[PDB]
Amino acid sequence: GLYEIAPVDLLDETLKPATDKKQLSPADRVFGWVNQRGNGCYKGQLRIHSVTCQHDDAIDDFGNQNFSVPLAILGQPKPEQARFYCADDRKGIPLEDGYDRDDGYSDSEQGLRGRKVYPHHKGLPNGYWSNPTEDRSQQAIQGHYQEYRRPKKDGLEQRDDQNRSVKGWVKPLTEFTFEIDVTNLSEVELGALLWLLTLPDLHFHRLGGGKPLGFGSVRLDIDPDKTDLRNGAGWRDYYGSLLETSQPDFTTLISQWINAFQTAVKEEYGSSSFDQVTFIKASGQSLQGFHDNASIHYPRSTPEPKPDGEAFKWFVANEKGRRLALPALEKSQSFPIKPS
Amino acid sequence: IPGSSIKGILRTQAERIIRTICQSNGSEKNFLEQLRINLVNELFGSASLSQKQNGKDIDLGKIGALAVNDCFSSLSMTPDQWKAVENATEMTGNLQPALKQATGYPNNISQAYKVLQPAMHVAVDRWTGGAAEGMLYSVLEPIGVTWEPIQVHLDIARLKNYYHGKEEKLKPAIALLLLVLRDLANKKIPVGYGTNRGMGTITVSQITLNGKALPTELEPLNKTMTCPNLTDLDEAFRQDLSTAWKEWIADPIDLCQQ
Amino acid sequence: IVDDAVIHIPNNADVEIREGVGIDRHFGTAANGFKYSRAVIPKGSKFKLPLTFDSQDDGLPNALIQLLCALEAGDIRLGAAKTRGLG
RNA sequence: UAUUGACGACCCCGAUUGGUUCUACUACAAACG
Repeated sequence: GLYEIAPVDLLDETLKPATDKKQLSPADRVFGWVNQRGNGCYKGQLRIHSVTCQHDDAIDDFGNQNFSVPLAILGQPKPEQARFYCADDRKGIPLEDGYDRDDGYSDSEQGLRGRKVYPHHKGLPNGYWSNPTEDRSQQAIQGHYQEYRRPKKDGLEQRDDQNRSVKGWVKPLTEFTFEIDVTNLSEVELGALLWLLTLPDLHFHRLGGGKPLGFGSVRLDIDPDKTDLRNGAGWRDYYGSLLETSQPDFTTLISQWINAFQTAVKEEYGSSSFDQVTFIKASGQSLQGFHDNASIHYPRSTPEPKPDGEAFKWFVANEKGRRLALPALEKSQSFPIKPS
Repeated sequence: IPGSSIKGILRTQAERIIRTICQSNGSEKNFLEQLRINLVNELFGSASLSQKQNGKDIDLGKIGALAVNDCFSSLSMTPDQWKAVENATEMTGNLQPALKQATGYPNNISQAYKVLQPAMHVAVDRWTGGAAEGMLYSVLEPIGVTWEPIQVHLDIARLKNYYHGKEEKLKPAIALLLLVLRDLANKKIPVGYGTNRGMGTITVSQITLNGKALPTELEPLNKTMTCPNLTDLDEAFRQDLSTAWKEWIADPIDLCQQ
Repeated sequence: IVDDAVIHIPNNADVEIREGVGIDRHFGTAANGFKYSRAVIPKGSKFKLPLTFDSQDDGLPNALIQLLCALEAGDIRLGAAKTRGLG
């Protein structure tokens, strides 16, 4: 069957990519925009540059240059799973459990679930990433299976054309420095950026590939001694002379800019608290990871990642069972392994 | 790197400095009007545009006193070696020999790709992840191409003619140019394609100012600078320029009108 | 007397085409209409200096010797886009 | 009344600006004490 509404129709016109210069949202100004439908483009006010690795031996040669870990299966996203990708409201609330699939992309008052994020894999034990050529996928070492590695079948590597393999990776605890050059950011636009770059402890960004498998969790923090932010008044002083002159101390203002951002979110997405705003609470849970120590892995009908990888049959059991939808991210609810 | 490109980035930063000081916006002006602002009209030049002032007819156009020369790499290829790259069809296929050939490392893809590196990029769809349909593209990033020095040429004689001979009127244009070079050295001016998208940042390790028959007060320009912040130029000279610069900022007249 | 001088492009390299764009100073992006291209003679290309001087005075003028010095110094520029890379 | 039973990759560039503005003959030698 075909659902009755196309997903584009379950997204509000104010959330679709911008079609003209006057509908540029904050990221379309900060990071820039090109119209996908006609004329119109804007150079982004934010430039990332000067990325340097500090560590010389940053790359995990797993043992020999020819070694390679076979890397789970990174499958393609399938939004046909309406209980995962469709929202019962344009607030982004999940579908209700127990309803038949036809309920999915069914009414214009349905919504999309919004921006897909890969929550940090909190609580991965010591040695989880260690010695990754070893097929520890079939034992619950400290309560987790080696979820990032394709299991062996019959004792041989499953280097099929569904998975990729990697000859190495950047080790954990390796460090990169990069710089952001910003232009004409307002205090909200700047405070939003600096909030991301000054998240509290154990908030982690997700980067690169393999994010469903736990890869690419990174901590971003600012180096204040190499940061030089001034408003246009402070640049008139800088360009006022060829002699050196005092830069302002931006560290007195960083908290003010973050508050300017935070109060704007409280005011436009009406809440008594900033942290209770649903996309803020959801985003926070993504960066922080789930607290209940349940493992993060694709749905399957068995604790172990069995080698044949029949992840589809959890969805079969769910269809005949309690037809549960993907829980709201800020609710931190785990799925059962038997959705029935 | 065309000199048209190095001149447009320098002009863009020069104009941005001028507009920043005067707090003068560029959003309402069309592009020909955006270009036409003070000091840059003499340094970088202005379009020929005859205008009736009042009975008298005047060309607003003047050639740039500032001229930039195309920049070229240390790295050369035979005309067919590059055609082997332009006409490669498979990134992991025939492109690999083409780049190994053209970089001069026919047997070290690693060394070859430390010079010219193919980079794949995706746009990731915001609800699904994965990749947006069609939005897969590749850049040949010249990550390790080495370049020749950029060569700019300021016709002091041409400026002095615009300022009707007055060598005292040079100092603001010189001051602007040194401010543009301070930004260039401080990575504030990226060059070329993709500057916001992983490319275009340069490191300036030396600027050599080398004028001939300069007027006696501009002669302290004859300097090899390696500090980005111009502190290799004599402070008494940088203060003299700063004084004339500040005098102009206080009243930013059209300095070639007399 | 200055004659017309044919340009010998090295080997038989074809003319290059050079793209140009005006970048809007507000948006930082290609200004509408301001997209252009210029055919340019490569570099290394040679042409004759076709000069004849009829002297009525004796010797050769100083100003003309100075000119030939500037040519050997490479100080004279020719054609369009002299500030923007060329000539 | 809900069973049958596991396999499988996709994306490969997309949108846009493509010229804009100025100079278009000027002095002459033939006219005029």
